[PDB]
Amino acid sequence: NAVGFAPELYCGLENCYDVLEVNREEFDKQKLAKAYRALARKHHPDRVKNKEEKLLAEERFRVIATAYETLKDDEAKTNYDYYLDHPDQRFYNYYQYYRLR
Ligand SMILES: [Cl-]
Repeated sequence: NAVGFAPELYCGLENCYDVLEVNREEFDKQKLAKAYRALARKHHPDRVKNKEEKLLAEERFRVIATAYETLKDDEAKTNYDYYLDHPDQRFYNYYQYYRLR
């Protein structure tokens, strides 16, 4: 439930698993990498000609890359899953996010 999310953490008001169209319950790193590479290709700014559309592509690309960075790193993913599961533990979740970075 994205009402429990903080805009400044992780994928903001999207769930990073949803961003990459991967399933938390059927997760593995092979599937995650394939999903990232396909969506990164799709949203890459080289694929569009004009300056304004390239900015819009970069905007989305940033989210795709954040989702992959969060889920591919074992420690970040453990922190992320805890955050999803414990939205009321605000200080702890913020601390773990910023500590890792
Ligand atoms: Cl957001």
